[PDB]
Amino acid sequence: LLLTNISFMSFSEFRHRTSGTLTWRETDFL
Amino acid sequence: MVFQRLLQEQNFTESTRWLRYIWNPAGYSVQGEMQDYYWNVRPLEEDT
Repeated sequence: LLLTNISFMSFSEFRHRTSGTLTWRETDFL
Repeated sequence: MVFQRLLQEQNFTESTRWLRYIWNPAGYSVQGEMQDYYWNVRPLEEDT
């Protein structure tokens, strides 16, 4: 998974992807 | 009133936006996540 793959999915998709490992601030930054 | 006036002047893409400000059947995206309601007015959600 790279930044090219991150910009395709929505923010809720991304937050469901990294819900446990990150804490939504670094998720928003990425 | 704004939506009704935009319908009478036929600015359709803005009239549907001003209707989205009160009713959206597709839910509402708040901070990236969806909501559990469809009416943007709380005295319309709970009948006051």
